[PDB]
Order: sequence, then C-alpha cells, then structure tokens
Amino acid sequence: TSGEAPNQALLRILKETEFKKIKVLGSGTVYKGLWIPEGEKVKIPVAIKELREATSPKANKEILDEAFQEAYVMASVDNPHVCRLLGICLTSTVQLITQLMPFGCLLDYVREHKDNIGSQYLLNWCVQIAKGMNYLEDRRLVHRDLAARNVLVKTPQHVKITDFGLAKLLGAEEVPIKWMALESILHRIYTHQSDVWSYGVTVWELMTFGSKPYDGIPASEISSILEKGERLPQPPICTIDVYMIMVKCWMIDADSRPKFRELIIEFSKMARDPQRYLVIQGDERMHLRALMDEEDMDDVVDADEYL
Ligand SMILES: Nc1ncnc2c1ncn2[C@@H]1O[C@H](COP(=O)(O)OP(=O)(O)NP(=O)(O)O)[C@@H](O)[C@H]1O
Ligand SMILES: [Mg+2]
Repeated sequence: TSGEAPNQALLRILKETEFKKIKVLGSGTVYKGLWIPEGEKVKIPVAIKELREATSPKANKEILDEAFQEAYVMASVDNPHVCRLLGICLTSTVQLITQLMPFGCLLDYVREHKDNIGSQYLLNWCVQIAKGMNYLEDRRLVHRDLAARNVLVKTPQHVKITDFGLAKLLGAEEVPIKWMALESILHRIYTHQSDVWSYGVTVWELMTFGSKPYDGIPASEISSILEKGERLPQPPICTIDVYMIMVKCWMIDADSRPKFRELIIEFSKMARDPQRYLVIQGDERMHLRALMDEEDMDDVVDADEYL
C-alpha cells in the first residue's frame, strides 16, 4: 500500500505421480506429456521442462534464477495470448510445467510452412501478438526479448508470447541485438516502446517467412547502421500499408512509435480484408489428434479450458 499492488498469483506445486512424460521435445530438457490432476478426471497436454543439474555452482544459480524468474512471471500473467504456468514440481531436479504448444515456436512454423501460410493467418498472428504485448503493457511488463522464436503456436489460429526470462516492471531497474530498439543498444533503455520496436522486427520475420534480420551483418555495426537511418527492407508480400506500420515501429524517437493498442486496431482493420494488404501467390488455396502415443484421449482437456 506504498505504491505497487500485492502480486497474489497462485503457485501450484505438482507431484511427479501426476504427470507422464511421453516424448522429448528439446535439449533445460523439455518433454511433451500429460498432467492428470489428482481426482479430477482430466488429462491436460503439457510441456515439462526438467532443468539441467549443472556442474559449476555459478551455472547452477544461473539456471535456477532463469527458472524461478520465469515461473514467477508466467504465474502472474493471465491472458489468451501469453503462456501460462500450470505449476512446478520440486523433484531432485526442479521441473516447470506449462501448457503444451503442439506446433512449436512460430519462427520454425513459418519456415516449415511457407507455402501454406495465407494472409489471414499472417495478419491474425500480428493482431494476437499485439494483444499479448498490450496485456503485458497493461501489467507494466517490459518483455525485452520479443522475437518470432519466442511466440508459440497452440493451433495455427492461436499463438501466445513466451520466454519471460528478461522481463521486468516498467519503472524498475536491474542479448539479441538485431531485435533491440536503438536506445536499448546505446543506453540500455527499455520501455514498452522498445518492445514495440522488437515487435516490428518480429512482424518482419513473419512477413518474410522466417528470414534472418540483417543477414550476415555483424552485431557491432547494427548500431551505426540504425543511426544512419537504415532499416530492414520491405518484404515481397507486403503492401506499403503493412510495411509502413512496421517502419513506424523503428523510429528513433520512441514516443513517436505506435502503441500496442494502436497496432491491434490497425492490424485488425487490415485483417478485415487480408488480400488487400499482403500479396501471396495462391493465397486463396491455402490450408493448415493423439499427439501422444496414448489410445485413450477421450478425457483430454486443453489447459485453457481447465485453467
Ligand atoms: N509450452 C511449450 N510447448 C511446446 N514447446 C515448447 C514449450 N515451451 C518451450 N517449447 C520449446 O522447447 C524448447 C525449449 O525452449 P526454452 O526452454 O524457452 O529455451 P530458450 O532458449 O529460452 N528458447 P526461446 O524462448 O525461443 O528464446 C524450444 O524449442 C521451445 O520452442
Ligand atoms: Mg528464458
């Protein structure tokens, strides 16, 4: 009651007996599996991150600080376009349990499905990511690591921002350079407007079907490139309407860049007439079960319907 509000998010501790790992997804080693809350007659698809046991105690506390910090953030947020933490489990190694995003990160998704992503998907993704960031801004959260790789894909129609390792309250105090606002690189300044810049880069990643920003350019130069007024080039499928919104996100005066709530409005306008704003050959002809090896999927509930 001296300024900020108490964070009353619930931190759920889960038992190992309650979830079954099914398959490895990555290596912090991440499994796909199912979580069956005791006595609830539901099966919830989950990602289970089992932390690396770590050799050096300095590496140990680095792993653990990322883990507890992003457990704290994901437990405190609740929005259809941000990833929710379902719980943690304090076995010998700590495990973080999140809602399963079956289709992986969005960068790999647009890379692998270039020839079947239509303009309606692209623009709807832009709207959903801006809704997620607008929610974070409503909660005074600055993400500092927004990128296509940090957007996950529940369905082709539904994505969610993730990876809150670098997040912080707006006013508070204490490295992907090609996604960083200029004032982030020069003065270590981070705001919701620097997130807006990163959002511009992410949209450019999407519109280019996963190209690398400033490909082959060494990070040491990016700062001088940007002070000289250079920016990422207009993607081939982008009308000037879309590209111009993106370019506005990269203006040097952070207060001149658009706001996330403006970006929601503008991309929603454009998603009302997708083919007037992105030009994709064969657009009109583009389309997109037991994910586990379990034969009894009848009681499966998505985390979003259990909550
Ligand atoms: N809930 C989830 N559902 C499905 N896949 C996931 C989920 N969470 C993470 N992954 C993937 O599993 C791997 C673990 O990623 P992560 O633990 O976030 O490490 P990271 O280095 O921070 N990756 P990033 O957030 O993209 O910067 C990545 O390939 C993710 O895309
Ligand atoms: Mg992280």
